[PDB]
Amino acid sequence: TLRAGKNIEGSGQVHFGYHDQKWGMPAIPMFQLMYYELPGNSIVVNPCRNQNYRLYFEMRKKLGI
Amino acid sequence: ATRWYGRQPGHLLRADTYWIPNLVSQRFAKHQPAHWDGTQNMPIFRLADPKHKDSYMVQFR
Amino acid sequence: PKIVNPQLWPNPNKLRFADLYKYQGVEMKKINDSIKNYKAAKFYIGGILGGCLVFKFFIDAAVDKYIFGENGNGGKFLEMQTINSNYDYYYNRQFQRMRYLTEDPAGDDPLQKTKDEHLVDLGFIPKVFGANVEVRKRAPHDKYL
Amino acid sequence: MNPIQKAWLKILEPVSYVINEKMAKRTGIIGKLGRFFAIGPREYGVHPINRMFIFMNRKYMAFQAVALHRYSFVKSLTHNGFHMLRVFRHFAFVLPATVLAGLGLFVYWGDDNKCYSPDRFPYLKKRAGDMALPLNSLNQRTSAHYIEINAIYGAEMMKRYHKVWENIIEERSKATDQEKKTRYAHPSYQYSPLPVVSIPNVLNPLNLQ
Amino acid sequence: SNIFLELQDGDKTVYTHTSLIEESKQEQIQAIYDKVPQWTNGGRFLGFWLSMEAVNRVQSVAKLPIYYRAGIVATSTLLGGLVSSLVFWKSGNENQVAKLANGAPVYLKKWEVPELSKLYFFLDDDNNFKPSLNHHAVTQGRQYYKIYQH
Amino acid sequence: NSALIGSENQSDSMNELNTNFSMTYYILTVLPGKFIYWIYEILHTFFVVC
Amino acid sequence: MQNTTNIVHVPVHMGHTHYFDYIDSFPKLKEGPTLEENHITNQKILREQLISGQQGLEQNLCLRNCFKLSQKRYIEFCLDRKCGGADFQRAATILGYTK
Ligand SMILES: CCCCCCCCCCCCCCCCCC(=O)OC[C@H](COP(=O)([O-])OCC(O)COP(=O)([O-])OC[C@@H](COC(=O)CCCCCCCCCCCCCCCCC)OC(=O)CCCCCCCCCCCCCCCCC)OC(=O)CCCCCCCCCCCCCCCCC
Ligand SMILES: CCCCCCCCCCCCCCCCCC(=O)OC[C@H](COP(=O)([O-])OCC(O)COP(=O)([O-])OC[C@@H](COC(=O)CCCCCCCCCCCCCCCCC)OC(=O)CCCCCCCCCCCCCCCCC)OC(=O)CCCCCCCCCCCCCCCCC
Ligand SMILES: CCCCCCCCCCCCCCCCCC(=O)OC[C@H](COP(=O)([O-])OCC(O)COP(=O)([O-])OC[C@@H](COC(=O)CCCCCCCCCCCCCCCCC)OC(=O)CCCCCCCCCCCCCCCCC)OC(=O)CCCCCCCCCCCCCCCCC
Repeated sequence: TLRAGKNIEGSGQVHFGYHDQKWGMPAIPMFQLMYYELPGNSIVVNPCRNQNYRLYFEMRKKLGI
Repeated sequence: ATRWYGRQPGHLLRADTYWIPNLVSQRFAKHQPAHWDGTQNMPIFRLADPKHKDSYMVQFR
Repeated sequence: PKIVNPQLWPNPNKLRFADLYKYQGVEMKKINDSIKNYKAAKFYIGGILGGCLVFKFFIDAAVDKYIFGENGNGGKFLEMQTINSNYDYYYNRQFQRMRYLTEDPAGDDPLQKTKDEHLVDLGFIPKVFGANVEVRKRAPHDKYL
Repeated sequence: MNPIQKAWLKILEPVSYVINEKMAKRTGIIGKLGRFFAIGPREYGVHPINRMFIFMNRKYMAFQAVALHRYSFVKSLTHNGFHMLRVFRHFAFVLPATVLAGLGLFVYWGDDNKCYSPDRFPYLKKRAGDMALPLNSLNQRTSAHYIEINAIYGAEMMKRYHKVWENIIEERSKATDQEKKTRYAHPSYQYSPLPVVSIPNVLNPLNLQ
Repeated sequence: SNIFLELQDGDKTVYTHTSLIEESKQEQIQAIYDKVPQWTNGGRFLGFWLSMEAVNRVQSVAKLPIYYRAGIVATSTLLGGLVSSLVFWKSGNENQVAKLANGAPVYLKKWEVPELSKLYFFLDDDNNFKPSLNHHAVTQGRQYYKIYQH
Repeated sequence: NSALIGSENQSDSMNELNTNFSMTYYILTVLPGKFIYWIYEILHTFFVVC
Repeated sequence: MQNTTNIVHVPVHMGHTHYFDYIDSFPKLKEGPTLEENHITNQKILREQLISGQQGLEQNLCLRNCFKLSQKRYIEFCLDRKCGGADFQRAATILGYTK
């Protein structure tokens, strides 16, 4: 956020002013069943990317491969 | 411009064994073919946004 | 191999003090017992590697079958499926249009923009325009979301 | 002792002679230095890591024998061998399957070893210098085709521009000062000759082709 | 419906794909290829029944090694399915699929036959965002061989 | 913050007028009642889960 | 100003559920055809386009590639050099850029 052009006074996420805070997940089963941390490995490239390989199969036949 | 580009939601897999409701419900789900419509943004999964109806259980911090 | 001894102190007699000279041998005896197992496993491990080399040629043909398919037009590699219902799909599409139409207030710093007091002193008097109150923001086609 | 330590001794045979025979028995700081770096068998030379594997290998292997040594679920179905009523026979192959899956414990460790990581978001944060990125970074991308095709396109066309650039300079060299100052000039320009001066016509200042 | 067809244009042997045929007829073709195993499996039963009825009731084959008796039933089983497949195709089906392919494009070589579900296309903004094969990377065209007639 | 020692969360009701409409003698009447119900919730839980 | 502040231009309905905050529905959301229906619908367009829309295509592609140029003077040069001496307004009508 600093590199993106936003200078930061203070530190942390315990916002003293008029902002919403997000405390850490309470380490008790009640909250551990409703919530779970974001797994970065689940953010993926859309598989539509693989449909671009259709161009390759057509060019290969056009060139007689 | 940077904030705007960042709200364009990313793609998040529906597969989830961490939430016990999905751990059970997805065992009975039927995977149907998603026929390509000519785009690169088909939301065939859930979206990586806290306000999505299938991602609200995830903690974005 | 012979070890050089500075001879600063006399070593104990092996006959009178034998336990002091034993640990070295039992350590190598352990390693030798391990080597007997490494050698005895030459055929078991080799048979596996031989199977990997044979299995390698079937995987090559299955990859081409998986990617190119029957007639070189594409195989199951181009297939993609989903568990989302029809409502879930059109909900996500409208979720994309909403975030495309989700802006933040105040835009960027006007002080980082060209001043009207400066254009005057440069030779151009800007013309003041009115607000366009008749335009409605809408999302583009799905292909651009 | 192990073979690797014996190899060091053969290599350090002359060093052992200098430090032990000559230095170690000298007085003063030269002796303290030799007796300190004396060469021989290692005091406290055991390797705890190697010993740790041996312990965990033996402890986990005894668990494999218990989990794998089970009565068959198949043989208990006929009610003719050793098992008439076994209401939990369907649990017989749970631990064996669990132990066999342990062979992939290290092969599949972490996220990158369970998928093609370049298609996952964490891979990007690593290529950006372990820097946090917006979650939609995998989508806001320029076509890889354009980047590589345009790099070839631009270079292939520069080769054709170099040839055209030569014919233009050649044809302009045979042009009069009047033409090279009136052609492509503004209509409102009135040509006025300049004093003739000697200015070489060098294509490439550096002696290049 | 992903099926490659082999049609006879007189002396030529041409090839096509069901994806190149209207969906109204793809169902009629798929329904034909769905009745083949029931005619194949059905014929294997007769060849297995008639063979078992002969190697047992006829006291000339029953007085033979079991290996010879088992080979007849095994040979008659799959053989009864192949015969059923021929009667299924040759009767009125092999000629019907050819009729259902009337109007479809054909090709001289199987390698030239495209799968419509595998072709690349884009949504043309200049044509109401309709799907188009004539994408901005196209050069020449498709240029199939001919339209099938029967 | 009324239970914190040297609180620095001055924006969390520390510099605001915070009254209520509950019974007075809070630590003698209200606060014990919250602990009484607490003991009921946990005793009813132990007896049930056990 | 609040960091988690967003201005939305289309209606949204938020869920009134405990411990969760999300958009559960969009007012007046119509479910279009399924992916399998649009697929079949598109196959019919690609099929007719494959059989009846391939003749005279090489000429139209040259016109389309010429009209993707930056300046008009280069388009005219592209048409005269690559499209066999085609007219600017005559090609714009073929492509559908004329009113
Ligand atoms: C070119 C090749 C040449 C080929 C010829 C060469 C021939 C060489 C032969 C070599 C010998 C091969 C070894 C096998 C034969 C040996 C002969 C013999 O007598 O065996 C006795 C032998 C003696 O027992 P043992 O020595 O004491 O111990 C044996 C085991 O260690 C432990 O024994 P166990 O009995 O304890 O293990 C039991 C285990 C054995 O492991 C398995 O087999 C796994 C089974 C999992 C699948 C079970 C399917 C259940 C029914 C499904 C029905 C639908 C099917 C549809 C399938 C569609 C597929 C998409 O199965 C179970 O776990 C039982 C419980 C399973 C859960 C039951 C749940 C039922 C309810 C489910 C309801 C949900 C659906 C409801 C929907 C309702 C809607 C109507 O027992 C065996 O059978 C050994 C088999 C062990 C596996 C060996 C495999 C070796 C590797 C070979 C390659 C792999 C091939 C196998 C593929 C199988 C398909 C995946
Ligand atoms: C890579 C290659 C892969 C190849 C794979 C494909 C090829 C595999 C081949 C498999 C067959 C190999 C074995 C065949 C050679 C057998 C040669 C032989 O010597 O046998 C006679 C031999 C006679 O012994 P013997 O004492 O020395 O004979 C002295 C005198 O002849 C004794 O004097 P006798 O007067 O007392 O005569 C006794 C004789 C009497 O023999 C007879 O009279 C023949 C009667 C047979 C009637 C079968 C038709 C029944 C239905 C009739 C219905 C009519 C009424 C209702 C009509 C309503 C219509 C809707 O005994 C019998 O043989 C009767 C056995 C009855 C078997 C019934 C099995 C029913 C299965 C039904 C499903 C069939 C599916 C076919 C699959 C096709 C599609 C894949 O007995 C045997 O060796 C038994 C062999 C084991 C039986 C094999 C049959 C299958 C058993 C397992 C069940 C599998 C069924 C399939 C289920 C699949 C569905 C999921
Ligand atoms: C010649 C004659 C000369 C003399 C004639 C005149 C004599 C004097 C006549 C009296 C005139 C009226 C007095 C007016 C001045 C009051 C000034 C004052 O400071 O009062 C503040 C005090 C608090 O009021 P406040 O601060 O203004 O707040 C206003 C609202 O309350 C605020 O509203 P809120 O709802 O928010 O408040 C909640 C409410 C909560 O609701 C309640 O009121 C709680 C009630 C639960 C307890 C009720 C049972 C009490 C009696 C049990 C004993 C039964 C024994 C027999 C059982 C027989 C069964 C059939 O109130 C409280 O929380 C109060 C908590 C503070 C009191 C608790 C701690 C007291 C310590 C007790 C230890 C006693 C040990 C002995 C020590 C003796 C020396 C100090 O006022 C009173 O509590 C009035 C007390 C009246 C006495 C009631 C009967 C007591 C009987 C005790 C019998 C045992 C001793 C036997 C002696 C026998 C002698 C013959």
